[PDB]
Amino acid sequence: ENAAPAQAPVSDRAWALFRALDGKGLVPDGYVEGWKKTFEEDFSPRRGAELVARAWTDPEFRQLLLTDGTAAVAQYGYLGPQGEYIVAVEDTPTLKNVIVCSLCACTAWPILGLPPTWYKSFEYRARVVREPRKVLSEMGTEIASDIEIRVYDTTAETRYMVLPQRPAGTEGWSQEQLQEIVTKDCLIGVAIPQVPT
Amino acid sequence: MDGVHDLAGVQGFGKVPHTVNADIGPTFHAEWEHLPYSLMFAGVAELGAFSVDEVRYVVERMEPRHYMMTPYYERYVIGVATLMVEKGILTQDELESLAGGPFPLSRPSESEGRPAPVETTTFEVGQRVRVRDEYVPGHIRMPAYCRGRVGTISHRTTEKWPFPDAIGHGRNDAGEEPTYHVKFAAEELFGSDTDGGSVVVDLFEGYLEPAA
Ligand SMILES: [Fe+3]
Repeated sequence: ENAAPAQAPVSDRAWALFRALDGKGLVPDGYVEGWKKTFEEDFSPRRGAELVARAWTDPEFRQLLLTDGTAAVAQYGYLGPQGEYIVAVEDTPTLKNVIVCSLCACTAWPILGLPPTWYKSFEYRARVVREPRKVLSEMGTEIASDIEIRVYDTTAETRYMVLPQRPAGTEGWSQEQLQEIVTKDCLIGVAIPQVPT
Repeated sequence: MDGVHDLAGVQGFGKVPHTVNADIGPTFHAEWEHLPYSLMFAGVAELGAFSVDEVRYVVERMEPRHYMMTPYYERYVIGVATLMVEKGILTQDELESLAGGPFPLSRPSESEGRPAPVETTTFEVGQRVRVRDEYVPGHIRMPAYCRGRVGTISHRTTEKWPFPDAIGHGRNDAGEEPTYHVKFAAEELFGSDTDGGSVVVDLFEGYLEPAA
């Protein structure tokens, strides 16, 4: 009949799992609370934005970020769980990069933040590998015909960030000013940094 | 495993539920949502009960209709719970007692996995490679769209990791391999039915062979 299995409320199941483990001494004091804090406060696309703004204003760092992403990220102390081997991929006037995990949700957590619901969606996982131009267009990003789109499928341990092109009209901006226009979606590759009118 | 989780290239889905830079809300949209990852880390790092690869595989082992109607964080809760039961740490009875109702788990594995391949090749940037035309019923980190396809090496990793097809089953023979960023032309993967340029897949050495 293709029907769903009967299930207790998900909150009840999730807390049951916690209580079953915690009741056996298997979860250290403050353990899940500590991870929650890390997930909410430390893992952040602000970190990736900082890296981009530095790369944009420092040719030496840009070169390091593109050749040894891990080393570059380590300078800021931003290595972490699901972000131990980093590769940054460079957008150019003829190339737009986009990241996905078609098999699940793999994402460079420490520098992009945990993946959002849309990135984990079956829609994004199925479609972006095959029709990235249409997907980006629907999301609000038009990529011209003479730009190649390259989709990176995060299938192993490499964790990716996009280094977008620096937009015109940002000449001489400070790192703080540049950081502001580099969003989570810019780092994933579905958005291009926007300069206010 | 040729499961429903191998979604790349599937046709018929609608719009991605996002427009660029739209508000995505808080990291967690419910008070339980930090639990799957934090309990996975307890299992991996504190208990040493399973690997992250085992978590990916147990989620792949969800009954297909169940997988398709379950949100991501819930799949993870189900996966971690299943692993805790399979490894003998918890019982399903105590989970359902604490939950106050049904707590169906992923299906048992139908494969014992496979070891890291004995015979592999160290590839160089610029080399042409073909993805081995192999079918693996257990865990594998090769999406089906690239099976048997030819591409070029863009990167060989400077680190090595256990072979997923082994460690995803908790085997002792996962060894270690580097992975390769293999660039495929869109037309190699989807013929005329793609609007893309290239796709780069991060493939373990043991999934590859020289082209020709
Ligand atoms: Fe993933």
